[PDB]
Amino acid sequence: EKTPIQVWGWDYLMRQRALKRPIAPHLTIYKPQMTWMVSGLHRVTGCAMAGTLLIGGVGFSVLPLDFTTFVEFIRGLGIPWVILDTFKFIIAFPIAFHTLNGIRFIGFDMAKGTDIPSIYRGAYLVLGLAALISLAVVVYPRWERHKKATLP
Amino acid sequence: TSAAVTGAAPPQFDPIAAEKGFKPLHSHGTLFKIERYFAAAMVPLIPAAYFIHGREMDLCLALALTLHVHWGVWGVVNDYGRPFVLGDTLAAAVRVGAYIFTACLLAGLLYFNEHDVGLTRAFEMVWEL
Amino acid sequence: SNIAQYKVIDHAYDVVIIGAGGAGLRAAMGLGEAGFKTAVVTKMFPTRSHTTAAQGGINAALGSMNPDDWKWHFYDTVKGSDWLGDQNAMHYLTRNAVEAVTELENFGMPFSRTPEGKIYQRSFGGQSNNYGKGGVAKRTCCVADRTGHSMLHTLYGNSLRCHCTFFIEYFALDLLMDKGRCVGVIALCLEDGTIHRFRSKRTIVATGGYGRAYFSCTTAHMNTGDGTALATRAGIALEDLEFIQFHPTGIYGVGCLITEGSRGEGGFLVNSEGERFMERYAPKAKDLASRDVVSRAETIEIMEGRGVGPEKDHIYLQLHHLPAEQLHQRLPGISETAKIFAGVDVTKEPIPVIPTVHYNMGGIPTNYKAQVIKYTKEGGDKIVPGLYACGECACHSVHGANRLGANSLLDAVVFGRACSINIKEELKPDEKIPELPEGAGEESIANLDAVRYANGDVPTAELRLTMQKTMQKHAGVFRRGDILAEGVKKMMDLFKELKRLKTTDRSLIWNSDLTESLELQNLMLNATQTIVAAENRKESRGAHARDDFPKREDEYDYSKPIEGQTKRPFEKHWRKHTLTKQDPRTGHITLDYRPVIDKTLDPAEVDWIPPIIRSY
Amino acid sequence: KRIKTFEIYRFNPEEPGAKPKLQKFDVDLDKCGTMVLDALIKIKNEVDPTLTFRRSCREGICGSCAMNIAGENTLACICNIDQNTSKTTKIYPLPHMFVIKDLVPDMNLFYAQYASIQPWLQKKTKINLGEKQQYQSIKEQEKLDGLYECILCACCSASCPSYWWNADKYLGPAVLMQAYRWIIDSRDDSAAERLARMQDGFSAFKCHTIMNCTKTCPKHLNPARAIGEIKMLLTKMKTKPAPLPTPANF
Ligand SMILES: Cc1cc2nc3c(=O)[nH]c(=O)nc-3n(C[C@H](O)[C@H](O)[C@H](O)COP(=O)(O)OP(=O)(O)OC[C@H]3O[C@@H](n4cnc5c(N)ncnc54)[C@H](O)[C@@H]3O)c2cc1C
Ligand code: HEM
Ligand SMILES: O=C(Nc1cccc(-c2ccccc2)c1)c1ccccc1C(F)(F)F
Ligand code: SF4
Ligand code: F3S
Ligand code: FES
Repeated sequence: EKTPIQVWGWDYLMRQRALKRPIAPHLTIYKPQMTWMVSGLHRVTGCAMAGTLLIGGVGFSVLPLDFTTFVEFIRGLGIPWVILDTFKFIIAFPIAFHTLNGIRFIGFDMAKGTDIPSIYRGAYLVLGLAALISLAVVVYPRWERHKKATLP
Repeated sequence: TSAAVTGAAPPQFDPIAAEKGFKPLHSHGTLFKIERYFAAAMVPLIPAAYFIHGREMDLCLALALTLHVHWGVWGVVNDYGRPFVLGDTLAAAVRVGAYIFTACLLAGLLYFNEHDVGLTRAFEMVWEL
Repeated sequence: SNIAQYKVIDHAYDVVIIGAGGAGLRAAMGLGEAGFKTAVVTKMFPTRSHTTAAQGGINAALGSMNPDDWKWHFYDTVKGSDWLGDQNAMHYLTRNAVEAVTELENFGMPFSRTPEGKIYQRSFGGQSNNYGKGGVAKRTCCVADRTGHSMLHTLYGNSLRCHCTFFIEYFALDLLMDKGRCVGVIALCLEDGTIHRFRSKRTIVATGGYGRAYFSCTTAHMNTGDGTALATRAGIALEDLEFIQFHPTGIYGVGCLITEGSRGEGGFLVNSEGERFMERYAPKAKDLASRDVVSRAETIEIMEGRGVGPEKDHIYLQLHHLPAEQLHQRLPGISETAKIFAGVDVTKEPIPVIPTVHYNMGGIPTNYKAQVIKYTKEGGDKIVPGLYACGECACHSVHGANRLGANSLLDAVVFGRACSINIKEELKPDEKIPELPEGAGEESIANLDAVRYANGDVPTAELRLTMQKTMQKHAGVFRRGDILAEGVKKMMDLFKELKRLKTTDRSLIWNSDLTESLELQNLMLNATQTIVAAENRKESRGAHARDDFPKREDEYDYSKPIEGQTKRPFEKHWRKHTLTKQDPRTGHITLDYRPVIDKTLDPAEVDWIPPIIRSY
Repeated sequence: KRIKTFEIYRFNPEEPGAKPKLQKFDVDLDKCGTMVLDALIKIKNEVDPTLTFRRSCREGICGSCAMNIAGENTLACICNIDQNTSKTTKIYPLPHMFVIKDLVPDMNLFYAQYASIQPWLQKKTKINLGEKQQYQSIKEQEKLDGLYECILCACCSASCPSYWWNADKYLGPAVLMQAYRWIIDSRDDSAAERLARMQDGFSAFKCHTIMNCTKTCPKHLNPARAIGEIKMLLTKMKTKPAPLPTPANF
């Protein structure tokens, strides 16, 4: 149940349709900027996790396969440690970035930090702390396993 | 020559003609508050679950994430599931499929925690690679 | 309409306004409020009209800064006109000034404020307290540096509340004339290429000026004098065209205006010597002298080799001696504009400025009630029934030979409202909406088609570019009888090249090639009349100076005491309105002259102000 | 001679079965003004008169000449041409709007929506229209700074993705910031009912704080903040102060 303008607004679309007027390009022409790439990312990550959780939760339930045989399987492939800690970085960074940038957006929702510098710092600080935290969570235990391997 | 039709006023919005019989929509305001508050309260939860694992955590993530991602995808569906490009009922199908996505997310999660390692234990094991 | 087919559409309104500037809207507001079925026809969205680009402000004796009397405003208004001003219309204006501007504030216009919480007023050119004897006045209400933007936006908003049905991006073509009566307008809707006739009881013309008749100006690209061209084609003589106002501080390279408000805050003009030279040309008022006095002052310093810059061919406006706080709070707009176009930090350098075309006190002659008129020697003032006009496009005449700063936005809101009031009361619900004569607008369409398809050998940009250049050279700040004579000659030749015109875009739908060519006919009408009217005025009054006729020619000589002389005949002196009448097809013009209404509206309320020497 | 090139989006709705196109144009930079509008005019006058675009004020105040230059939504008239003649500047119209011709977008929803916030002053106690000024302090009216200077150019509405996808329901940055300017106006008694027409989850809540609006605005204003501000009120995390009381000697 719409507002009167939202009704008017619909009928307007129908008119512009009827006249067969083109729609001026947008994604394909608009300059990449920190403002909307970050938002883009914030969504892309948020959704992919949900996606993973649905493809994950429903996937192992509807298959005879379980999680232990899956982890078992890929260790069996004997794949370099560097590549495997990259795949860990790619799992952490989504959760790290989305959560940090979540607070940022809760800021912007309350008018806090909406000037053009606060937008551009808030952006780098978040990509920073999120990449920092995702390396710190991948390389720390990998540096604490190269101690058991090689130390007394 | 000028042997022509009597034409009409162009389409044009009257914000006073609009104000007769219009009754305000139930306010979305209260809801927007709890969506965000809820997200704010999950800010400590993610780091909590880094340190503390096990079955009580697995359960509190699944409950929280579901309810958060329920409101997430509802907003993402309302953005890309537009009548002007899908037609009316296909767009409504996508709105319904949002509530399906929410209730299959949970079932699969609940399943995963009750008949498999759980969310935390699952992360442990890929970090043990 | 030979070489093509044209959809046409008929409407039926109580009154059709041609304009969505300050005047137009304010009129339309009045009319809808009073339950008329009003149409507003405008060639662009109303927010885009020139009013939006006004900076300085709007005059009213509010006494928000120091006690004021609307009669001192009335004084300055007439002095500024140089006694060409019809004092009745100046009376109406200044009297209703305080109400008009208060209405705006009540409409939600976000004015700048004082510590007491009232409307902030700034000093501005040409004005003074106690009938020229007091100091420098302070009655120029403003929204900082963006007073027109704010007034138009406010006006536009309030027009949506009062049920005017808007016909936007409709190019008005001609008035619909039924043997001396105005029954409507014919227009080309740009969106869909159709042609629209509007039938109406009244018609208000509110179409702004013709600054694009010159190579340099402060005006918008749309300022092409379509309304005066509308009236010319409808067989109505225009008035006072030869008074083109040159604003002193337009930016040098570009034209963009720097407000007079920049001088009203404290800024001043400076030559190559570093002299604040206005103290020579006007010891009392200095840089706040009337615009024409200042513009000439600048134009001399240039001619006498004290111009500033590489060519020594412009002047500096100095603002960096003021506080930075005050430059942000009072002049944020031009602070920015100077930055963008001149590459100047106004807090650290001067802005290069030069006298620039700006306003047209000429226009469609009316009465004090805003009813468009005709004039013959014998019959006199003869109104044109159904027709009204207001704003830059009109000649009430409240500015005579020199516009007072901050008096156009007033003229627009006062006489805009005056059209609505003066129609609510002569139009009564008995009178039904006129029917159109057969063949109505047929020739407008014939012209349209001829221009649209035309294949001459001179393109529509080139013919314009010289019309503008001819005007800058021959009809500028200082004029001489031989230069003007050659001007008229060269100009009358360009009126013939209009048959050899070349257009390319053949479309009906949003053809900005075709519409800029209708503008060029409309300019040529206005331009040719401006230069002949000027070439014939052998005096020097207000914003019109002849080198070869440097004195002001009035009935008496007002430099000596009065009693003792004999009043010169009307044919000998020049205190009178020039009336150009042009034949649209042949381009031939004829002249005639109209007496200045010296009486006020109400002798009781205020006495008329007899002419004196005009020195600031 | 420095010959700069422009790829300009073109479309004509009279050619049957028409399609949008890019057209290259070469322009001598030393025969031409500094700003991008100067080039469009030059090209229209000397090369292709069909080339259709809006303009009026030359000083960046009207908002007629809004378009997408070099990726960003800005006004052409205060847009300095990139003199690096190796690259080519791309000029499309305001994104995602139905086009009428070339660089001219049908701006009619944008206007209708501006009408729908009711952009005018509303009073509970019928005022006598010409009689006296309404009190407002400096501080009260400086709330209006950053807000009343909107020229209605639509750069920002046309840069917001949400508004691309949902122009019909979401009012968008420019109309919303204007909505807020009639809400924090101390002189406006209708703060209450104004928020009632953006209660729904689409009118104002479809702002997903992307921040494209504040970034692109050629007048250096900020809608993203005004929108953020509009929510609280909607949430009730905030309310509008009552007017400062008008002194009795006024
Ligand atoms: C840069 C600048 C600054 C100024 N500053 C001030 C100031 O501080 N104070 C002051 O008092 N005055 C100022 N003026 C003068 C004043 O702003 C204008 O003279 C006044 O705004 C004119 O109002 P108007 O409604 O008559 O015409 P405009 O406001 O010029 O509007 C003209 C309207 O007529 C319409 N129109 C034109 N031709 C056609 C056609 N063929 N068909 C349909 N519609 C048409 C246009 O579309 C537009 O809607 C300034 C002028 C300029 C140029
Ligand atoms: C831990 C703290 C978290 C916070 C503070 C948070 C905050 C937010 C916020 C504010 C939004 C809405 C932004 C917008 O409207 O554009 C959002 C959207 C979303 N979040 Fe979260 N989130 C968190 C964790 C998660 C997690 C763990 C998931 C896991 C799947 C997730 C999935 C989503 C999804 C799918 C959206 C979709 C809506 C959109 O992108 O616009 N979020 N989040
Ligand atoms: O659509 C969104 N980003 C999007 C989606 C698709 C393309 C582009 C895009 C691409 C290029 C330039 C500009 C925008 C941007 C988006 C992202 C986060 C929150 C809300 C939204 C939206 F409201 F639905 F618009
Ligand atoms: S906000 Fe900036 S961009 Fe959006 S309209 Fe007002 S001015 Fe144009
Ligand atoms: S670009 Fe778009 S969604 Fe909100 S904050 Fe800015 S409007
Ligand atoms: S035409 Fe006024 S914004 Fe450039």
